[PDB]
Amino acid sequence: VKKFPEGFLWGVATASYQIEGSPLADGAGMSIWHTFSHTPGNVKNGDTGDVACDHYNRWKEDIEIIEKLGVKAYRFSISWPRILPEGTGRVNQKGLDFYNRIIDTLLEKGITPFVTIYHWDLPFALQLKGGWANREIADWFAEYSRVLFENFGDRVKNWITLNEPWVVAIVGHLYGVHAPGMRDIYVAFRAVHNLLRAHARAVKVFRETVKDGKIGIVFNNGYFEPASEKEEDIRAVRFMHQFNNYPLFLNPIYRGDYPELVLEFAREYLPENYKDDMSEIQEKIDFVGLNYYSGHLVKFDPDAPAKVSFVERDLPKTAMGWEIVPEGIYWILKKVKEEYNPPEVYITENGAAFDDVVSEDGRVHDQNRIDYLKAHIGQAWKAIQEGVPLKGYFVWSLLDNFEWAEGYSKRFGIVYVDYSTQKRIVKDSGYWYSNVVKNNGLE
Ligand SMILES: N=[N+]=NCCCCNC(=O)[C@@H]1[C@H]2[C@H](O)[C@@H](O)[C@H](O)[C@@H](CO)[C@@H]12
Ligand SMILES: [Cl-]
Ligand SMILES: [Cl-]
Repeated sequence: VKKFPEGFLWGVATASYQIEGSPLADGAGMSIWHTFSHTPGNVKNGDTGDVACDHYNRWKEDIEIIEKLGVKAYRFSISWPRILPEGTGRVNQKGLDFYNRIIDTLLEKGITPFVTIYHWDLPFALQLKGGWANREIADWFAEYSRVLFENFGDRVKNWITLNEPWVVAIVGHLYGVHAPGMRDIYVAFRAVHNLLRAHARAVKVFRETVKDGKIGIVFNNGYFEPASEKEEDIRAVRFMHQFNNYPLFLNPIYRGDYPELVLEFAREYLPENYKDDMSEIQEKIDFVGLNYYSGHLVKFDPDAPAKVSFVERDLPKTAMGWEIVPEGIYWILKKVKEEYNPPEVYITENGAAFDDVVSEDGRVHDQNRIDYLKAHIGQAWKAIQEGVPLKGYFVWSLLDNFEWAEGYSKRFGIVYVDYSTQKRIVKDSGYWYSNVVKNNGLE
């Protein structure tokens, strides 16, 4: 038996573009994901978020799935261009009406909402003016954040500013694989900096607008291990963890500068007087959300950019090709405790894509996702026993959804979605997870 502490929060998560559909309904502006996904070559099979799971219409059913399973929290995101179609200015009252209903229904069913302000659907109008690359995004971001705090902050007490600013900056502006689809390292390191400026302004504004709330920020994390015991590979790891994981952002938030290795690689790519913004950046946060999926073996390589390369291993992998290493989640949780000692941590997303099929019985037998989930939950349990202040754990995702540049070829849900019909079927992992929730852990 591995029983979690009293009042531990068991959650599921989603993001707005991945599940809602109806991106230009009821007054909404275009986002950078509507434009990107409508560009040929960007997304496998030419999928887009145009219909998705049609949550825009099916929300009440989907809430009803959460309640029926007895899951107690629900992290979802808010689409900025549904709220402000031009990014700033006139409010789209029908965008508010969409989220108010959701939120009211969660509250009447006893489900604690956790709201992500930004999970990648930047308004297109703001992209035309530089998007994340423009220092003025901090002000666009605060204006937008305040509309949300003012309209929902009476009922929503648990807030996340950014989902995975590493991904927004680096995948969106250096690799060019996510919206806005750009490949320029100098812009990329501007976006990193500006996401920090933006976060910190929203938290400021949070303190002036919400009573009795908590506000945090979410980071992607991988478990980097070294390829040999060479000090060069052990240093490859130190760089990967500083660059790709939470420190890239927590060194500034808790220390007042970028991490050391990061600065060795990149000082030239960051704005001139970047350090002048650091004081404002240390606006006090209430928690750290960690997202965790996979592990990577890493070596020093001088040919490679940033002098590091990945090394394939023969471990089980998911449909994404992600090596499954459940002790990574224990390690990231001990390390964030040891490094920056935040007063509260959540696991804001953990889960896995496998090629789910429906059987002749009309069920989805996904023991592969149960195995994955059990091993990670057991590992998180162990981190709590060792003193990590882990307050909750959210499964990515409630529903099969639009998996970014992968389209609908990758199914991460605990609820199967037939896209022909929009039928929801609860997977075996959904039923399992429901009993984890009931028993407050593993049995
Ligand atoms: N090198 N490197 N890092 C690249 C991998 C970073 C992890 N982030 C993501 O892929 C997105 C994040 C998002 O919250 C969610 O909307 C996505 O559905 C999941 C993907 O299943 C994860
Ligand atoms: Cl528009
Ligand atoms: Cl600028």
